[PDB]
Amino acid sequence: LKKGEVSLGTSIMAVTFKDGVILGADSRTTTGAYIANRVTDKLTRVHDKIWCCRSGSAADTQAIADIVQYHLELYTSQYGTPSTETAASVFKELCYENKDNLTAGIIVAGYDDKNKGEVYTIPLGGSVHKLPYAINFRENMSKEETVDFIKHSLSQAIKWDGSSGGVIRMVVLTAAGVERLIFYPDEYEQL
Amino acid sequence: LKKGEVSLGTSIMAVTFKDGVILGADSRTTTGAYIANRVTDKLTRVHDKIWCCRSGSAADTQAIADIVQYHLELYTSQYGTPSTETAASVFKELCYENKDNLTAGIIVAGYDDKNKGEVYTIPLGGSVHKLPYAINFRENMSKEETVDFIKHSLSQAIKWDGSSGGVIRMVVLTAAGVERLIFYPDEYEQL
Amino acid sequence: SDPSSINGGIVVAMTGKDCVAIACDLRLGSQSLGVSNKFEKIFHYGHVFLGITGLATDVTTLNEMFRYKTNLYKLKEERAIEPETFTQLVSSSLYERRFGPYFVGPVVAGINSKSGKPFIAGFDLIGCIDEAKDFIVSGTASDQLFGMCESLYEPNLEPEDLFETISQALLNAADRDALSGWGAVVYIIKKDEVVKRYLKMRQD
Amino acid sequence: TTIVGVKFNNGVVIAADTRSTQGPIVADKNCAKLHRISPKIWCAGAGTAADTEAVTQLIGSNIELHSLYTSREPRVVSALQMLKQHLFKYQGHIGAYLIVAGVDPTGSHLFSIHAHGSTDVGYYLSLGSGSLAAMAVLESHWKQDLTKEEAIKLASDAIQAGIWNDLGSGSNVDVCVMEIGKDAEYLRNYLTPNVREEKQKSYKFPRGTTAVLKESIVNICD
Amino acid sequence: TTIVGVKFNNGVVIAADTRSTQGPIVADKNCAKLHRISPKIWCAGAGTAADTEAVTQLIGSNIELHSLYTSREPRVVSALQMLKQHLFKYQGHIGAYLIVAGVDPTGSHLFSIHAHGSTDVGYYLSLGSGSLAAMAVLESHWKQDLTKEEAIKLASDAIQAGIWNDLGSGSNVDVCVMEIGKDAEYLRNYLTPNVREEKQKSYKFPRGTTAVLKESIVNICD
Amino acid sequence: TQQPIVTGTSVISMKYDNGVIIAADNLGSYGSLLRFNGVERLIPVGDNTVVGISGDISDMQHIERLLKDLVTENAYDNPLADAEEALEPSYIFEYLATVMYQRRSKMNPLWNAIIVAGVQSNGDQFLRYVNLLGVTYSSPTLATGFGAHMANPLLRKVVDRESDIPKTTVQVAEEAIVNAMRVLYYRDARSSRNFSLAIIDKNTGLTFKKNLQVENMKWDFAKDIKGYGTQKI
Amino acid sequence: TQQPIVTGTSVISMKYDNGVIIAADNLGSYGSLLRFNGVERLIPVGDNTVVGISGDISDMQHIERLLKDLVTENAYDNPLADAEEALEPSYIFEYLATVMYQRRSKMNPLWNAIIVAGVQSNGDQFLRYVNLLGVTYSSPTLATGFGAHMANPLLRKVVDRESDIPKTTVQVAEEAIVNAMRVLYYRDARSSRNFSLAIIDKNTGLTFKKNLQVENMKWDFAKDIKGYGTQKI
Amino acid sequence: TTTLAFRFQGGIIVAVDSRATAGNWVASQTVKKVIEINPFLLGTMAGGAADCQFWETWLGSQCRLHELREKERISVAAASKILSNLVYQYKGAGLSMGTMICGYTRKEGPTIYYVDSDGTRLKGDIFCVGSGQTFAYGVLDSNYKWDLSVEDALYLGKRSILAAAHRDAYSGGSVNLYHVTEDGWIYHGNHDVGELFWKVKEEEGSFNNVIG
Amino acid sequence: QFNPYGDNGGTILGIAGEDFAVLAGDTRNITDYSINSRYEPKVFDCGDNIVMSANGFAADGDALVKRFKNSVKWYHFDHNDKKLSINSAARNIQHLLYGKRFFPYYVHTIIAGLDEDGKGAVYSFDPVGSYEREQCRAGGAAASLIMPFLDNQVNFKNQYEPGTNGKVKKPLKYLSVEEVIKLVRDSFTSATERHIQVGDGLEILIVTKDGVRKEFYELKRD
Ligand SMILES: [Cl-]
Ligand SMILES: [Cl-]
Ligand SMILES: [Mg+2]
Ligand SMILES: [Mg+2]
Ligand SMILES: [Mg+2]
Ligand SMILES: [Mg+2]
Ligand SMILES: [Mg+2]
Repeated sequence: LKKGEVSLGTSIMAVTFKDGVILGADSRTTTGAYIANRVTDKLTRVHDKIWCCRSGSAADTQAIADIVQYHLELYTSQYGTPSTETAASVFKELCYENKDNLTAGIIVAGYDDKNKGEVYTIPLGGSVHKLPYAINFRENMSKEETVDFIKHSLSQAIKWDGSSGGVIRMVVLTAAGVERLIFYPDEYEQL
Repeated sequence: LKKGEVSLGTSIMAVTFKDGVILGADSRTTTGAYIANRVTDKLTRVHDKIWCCRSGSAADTQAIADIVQYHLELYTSQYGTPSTETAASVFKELCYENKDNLTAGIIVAGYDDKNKGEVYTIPLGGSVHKLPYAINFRENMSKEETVDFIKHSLSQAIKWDGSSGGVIRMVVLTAAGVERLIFYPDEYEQL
Repeated sequence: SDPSSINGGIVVAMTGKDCVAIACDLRLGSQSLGVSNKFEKIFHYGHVFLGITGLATDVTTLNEMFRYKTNLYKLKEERAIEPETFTQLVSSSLYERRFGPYFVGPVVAGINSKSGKPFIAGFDLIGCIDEAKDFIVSGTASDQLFGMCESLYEPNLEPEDLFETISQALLNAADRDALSGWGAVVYIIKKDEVVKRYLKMRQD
Repeated sequence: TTIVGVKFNNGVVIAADTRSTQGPIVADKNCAKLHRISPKIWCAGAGTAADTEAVTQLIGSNIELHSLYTSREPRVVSALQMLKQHLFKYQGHIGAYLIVAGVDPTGSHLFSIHAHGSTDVGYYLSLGSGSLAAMAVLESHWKQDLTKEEAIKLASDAIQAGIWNDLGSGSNVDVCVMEIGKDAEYLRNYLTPNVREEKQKSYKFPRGTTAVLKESIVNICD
Repeated sequence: TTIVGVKFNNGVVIAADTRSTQGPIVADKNCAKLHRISPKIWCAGAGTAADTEAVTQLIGSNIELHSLYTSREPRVVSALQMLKQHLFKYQGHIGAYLIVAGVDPTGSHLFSIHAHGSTDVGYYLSLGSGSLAAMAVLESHWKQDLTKEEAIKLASDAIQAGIWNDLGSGSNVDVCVMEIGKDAEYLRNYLTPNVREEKQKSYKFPRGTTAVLKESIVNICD
Repeated sequence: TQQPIVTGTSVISMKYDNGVIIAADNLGSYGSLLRFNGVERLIPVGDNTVVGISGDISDMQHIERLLKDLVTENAYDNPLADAEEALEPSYIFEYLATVMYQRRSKMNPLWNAIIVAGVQSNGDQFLRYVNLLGVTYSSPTLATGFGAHMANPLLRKVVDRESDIPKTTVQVAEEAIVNAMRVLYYRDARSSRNFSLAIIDKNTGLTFKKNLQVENMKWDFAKDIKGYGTQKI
Repeated sequence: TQQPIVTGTSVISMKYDNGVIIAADNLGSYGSLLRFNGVERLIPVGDNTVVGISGDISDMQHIERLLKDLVTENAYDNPLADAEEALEPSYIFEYLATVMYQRRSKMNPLWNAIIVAGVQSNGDQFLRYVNLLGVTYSSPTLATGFGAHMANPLLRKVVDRESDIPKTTVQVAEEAIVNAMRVLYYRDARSSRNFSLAIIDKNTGLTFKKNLQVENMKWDFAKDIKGYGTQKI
Repeated sequence: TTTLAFRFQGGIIVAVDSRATAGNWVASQTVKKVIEINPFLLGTMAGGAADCQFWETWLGSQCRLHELREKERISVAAASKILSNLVYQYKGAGLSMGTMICGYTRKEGPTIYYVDSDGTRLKGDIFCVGSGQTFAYGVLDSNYKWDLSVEDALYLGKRSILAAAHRDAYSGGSVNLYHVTEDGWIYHGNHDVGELFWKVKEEEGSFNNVIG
Repeated sequence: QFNPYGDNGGTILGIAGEDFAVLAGDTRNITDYSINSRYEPKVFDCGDNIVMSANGFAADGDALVKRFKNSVKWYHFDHNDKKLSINSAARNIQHLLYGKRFFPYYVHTIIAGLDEDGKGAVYSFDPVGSYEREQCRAGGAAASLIMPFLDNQVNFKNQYEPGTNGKVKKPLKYLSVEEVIKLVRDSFTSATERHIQVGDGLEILIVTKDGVRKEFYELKRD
């Protein structure tokens, strides 16, 4: 991580559930002890129903996410809608081949109609790991339970970590469509 | 922390409850990635009903604990049984004045008949902090609940931290007396 | 800037049958430059012999020291010091300077005047005693000496045979070391006579 | 170095190898790593050889004086405490890694001490460059309620693991058994599995081979 | 430097101070930190002065050519993207910290760009050595649904906070207002609260004071 | 030579017409971790002085004991310890400032930034700063750490110079302080929502307020913010 | 030039009379954190080879792809791809060992330690090691990382030399491997209880065992241990 | 290492030692430090063994190609310059070389060029290179004359190496002599320093400091 | 930082006779204090009656041997199956080694065979390609222990004729293959005693006009 460059902390998560998948994150962005942005959107769209959670270098994760979005737009034009696995592969390919110059930790989450909700995590090294969730979870939770799980989890991260704070943003990916959720400090702090 | 010296990890806790106080810890001790001792006793007696939890440098914490035990033995001979607050003060006095040469994180826990169960934490800097517990807890828990709270908490620390492992040792401090508890991997892992 | 390899030199000691031998080269240099071909590294205090390799100033200093200490030992004890006792004195004296050591590799050799047993010993710079039946090596060509001694040496050699073995161990070791050589001396020590021979070796 | 300690029924046993290195060079092929602190308290030492001997002799001296002062047989905890406090004072600069064991009026004890001043308690312990090879054996074969003969076997097997598999350890196996109500028995060279084979040739020189410049008689007498 | 950007009802406004430092020395007391990228897209820049001008002119050039090629008015997102990709490519070595704002057929926009290539979206932003002084003001007084006149006030107040309290910022306040359906109005020296007071004395020298060795006429003509 | 471990962030303060105000959050951070949430960093000395301390917490607890021991020592053989020969802010300050400079001159500093706020016996306001280097200064507004960058600019809008002090009321001053503390919560990564505030008035004396919270925050506008540039959804 | 991030620890293996055994735990560590618990570090290539990899996980996943792509490429224009001209362990090894040495010679290594275990077409056992430096060696027992220090000594008690291989059965070999894995769980801080094990036999072929656990552990003696020396309670 | 080469009435004398060291360890005592570039040209080895061997062998190949193309013996000037221009290309990369390129032609007469890995190319009458160069220079300077006989000149070169071999720890083994004439070079044998020292001591009366 | 080199230990030895030549080397491969293999050959038959060993960093040694073997193969193709003389192979290896002058093979290389007159030949190389023909040469970790012994026994250095006042040297002479193998075996058993990296086994490759023969001998495993 370069000196003085904008950091995205590391409080992000994606959880699969019955109807699909939910991405969640805080909104804090730092430069040392200074909060450069307190209403950041770390949940980024690479395709209609494939989103990602960004951590580490803000510059690096933005540049990558932008490139991935380019590749999936071009993929879709030629070969039709891509899989969440395909999206994770492109992310990895970038994060792995440029591991010396990057500081990007990415969680890829998406919704297919065949594969349903999928979650892939891509840590610093450039490795890929398919999981049920990423950061007493159970499989096939309801939307309302998964929201409370992400809410309670990030709430605690914010409580103990100074690199985390602000609002809790969440994106719900289902066959119904895409739903954005937000939760303010007065709500989650006193949980 | 000196290079190659024995590290005590950091998975220790003390929790106050209705009848008194309980100290808890793992049993792992490392030298790099090598586990030097897997059945360590990090719960040490400085007085009949004043115990401590040691973290950081094993050599440093042992030398301090030994000195504290000396001071409280001499205190008792002259001025009668000391308070848990007094014990924490002696620890602090050592950890604070020799902060440049030490790497010791200590949790002091004891049982008076007036003050009941008390917990004091002494981090690296040499500061003292009196707390209800130290490392979703409720005040005035039962013995059985507090045991399950420590058990579940350390169990997770062991699960995710490689500096932690082995057995979970616990010491119960009450008006009844002193009780030693132990919990093996087959029990706590599958919680 | 390695004190043990500025001046250079070697010492080797061997046991035989009712005899011991100790030998040293004669070089003293300042790194590449050869300065003296008469710098003997073996000293004796009564019937106990001491060879010292390493930094020359410490070699000279320690000799003067053990001369000092053995002379007083004799005045008080009213008898000369034995090899086993002297060995412990050397170890004591060296570890006294544990955190500011003399850069030396001493070797003790002699025969016990009471029991008649041959005795040799070696030390590191902080006084770890290496007692040995066979042989002891010290110096800049210690690796070389270890190779020569380990192959050439055999037990219970007679004085006249032991002489040839230790002389050949030293000479051929010294010739594969740039900082050792320029002359050699061998002490053959029997219970009540000691012969000292200067060897002829290549002077390069 | 490879040193171990094993507790058994009525006592404790410690063992060690006999190699002393100087980088990649073997300085001593049969060195004694087992030290006597008191008659029934023995210490196995690894690390800096001069430090393990110097520290074990100093504490042994002070233990002897203490034993005379108190009119009592020395305790292992006394040796343990005096050692760790000395080592701690020098902050690891005295590179002594020790396994202390013995019997006293309180019972049989086994401890380890690291150069920095930390002590550990156990039924089986191992220290040195071959401690991992040895501990692999101990973790595989150790059990509760060992007999004297079972413990000596386990100990010497653990040391062998180091001799063969660790380059810093070699030569022979030394053992010392400290049993309760008995004199401690020091078994020097209990095992000698590394005997040098016969040489193919005798390199004894013909007399006169060596060239000589001068001869003289040295006067050692007064 | 102190630069800000504030969104309002029908547009966006950016402001900046006018001091240019060279260590502790003020090189320029009235420098222009507001840059024109396109007619209705303006950029406030902090950091390395040569870099903020060079990067804003290059992207402005490429935006003009793009506007001619596409027969369309340029967009802020186009400037934003071209800038961040250029800055990212040079890994922060081009020390340009920018606040980009403007109006296009899509609406009114406000962004910030850091030297490393990260962009941020907001209703109010501040960058530079006086960004903390300015943000303190913005966080205290900003609200949703500002008017043009309220936004210019908030912006110039935020810059003033930097002028007074930050040593790296000073002199005057520049503003540019970009409103929808209107021409962008560049308010150079909108505020001049640091006018130098009259000197106590005139240091105009008597003619002939200066000693002279030679004189000659220089030929500038052909 | 040290390095701080558990630290406390900004301490902000200002003068008003009849006295001084001082505030500081209840947090003890560990690098990036918000570990201790029950830390009081404002310490009253008598009924006329409050010392606010930022920096290393263990060194802060050392200074607490010095001040506590100072009060005890002043009462020795002193019949006027609760009157004429009671401790003044200027005495307490000069003591600490002496200690801080001595410690830095021994290359073993107390890793702190201190603000002594109080009211003198003659009714004059006292507000002075001292840090680990032994550097001292006084001003109508004083702040440590971030407070110096974010709070001072806000407080100086109220009291930009000495002549503005008589014009500033306690209600206005307290409002500026409480606003500043909210801004620091927004923008300081090492801050907390909970804080303490103290007022030393020449008429009403020392008022000490604990368990305060930052409130009336603005977060609603966050929902409209999407992506980092081009993203519409 | 790299630095590894998410890593995998020891890989242990040994030869027996009819084949080879290889094992490795299912963990991906991150400095000190036991983050990924579903990591398979044993990768079968065909029905006669298993490559066990320790070190950087991302570089391991790269090597997985290479081997997978090697099998595909070998089947091209090859009617005997499932018979005579099928991939051998010695082919697969030499490929990787070539790659590993090329990468270190470009100062951009694959931060791994690899053990290729398999059985050749003529029934011979294959067991060879290669690491990030391109260093290769073969032995009756091979291990990486900690396994080299703790496992090899145990496995060499079973097969101390080449002549002991025909005397060693699969039941004995598997027991030594499973014992070694328990010892590593006791003493390696970067290890897990869960692991995978593979056997390549010249008669019964490739047997791949997943979701194994270390069991029959000794922990009871811990209760008798109190303090660090003098403490009796 | 000690290498010397000097011009005189009868051509050029080249004399070198034979020792190679890796730290204090004496790797070899039988090293050939004179490179026979061709029958008419010699080169000395000092600095890097491989650098001197490789590139002075390469030089011989370039000299052979010159005389094939030009039908004339290459000058010492031209031969030396081919080498110096080559090592100058590699300047900074870390080559280590200190050599004397020696030859005797019609147009030049006996000629010596000191060539060096940082690009230096010097023509001269007497050159000495190596760890023991200073010892050899002393004997050379005090005894050198242009009108030396071939017999006396050969001994002077031999005696100068011996002086270095004695004092310099990193010089010794044996002495190799060469005499370079217009018709080519003539080898004058290998002389063990051990035997040579005692011989010279007795016959010359020098080295009284040493007991023999 | 990534260190591309390592030390795999081991030691090698090449002696040349009248009508034969031997190249020996221990079979132990090590890293630090661990043993990797007790039998890992590093002396190879490269064809045309040439044997070769590249001791030091095994990865570089294996690559060099592999390249030379391939160099022999292409020499046959390009030059009508001509036999590669030992002197031609030596010069070829110089070019292989020096071709990596600025990123060397960390190996001490020795080759043995017969020259074009049928006499025994041994060539030794430094890591960057300087080479020299010799009667006797040890290489690797324990070269310092072995080599002065060879000087004494093969080349009869420092040995003078008895009775001659150290005036007449002991005369040089060729040794038999049987006497040479004794010196090799005794060289390696002595080195095994005093060097920790040397042991396990000894493999000797003998080269005569008839071909290449092998001989193996056990060594101590500690
Ligand atoms: Cl961002
Ligand atoms: Cl401990
Ligand atoms: Mg664990
Ligand atoms: Mg020499
Ligand atoms: Mg200013
Ligand atoms: Mg010399
Ligand atoms: Mg060996």
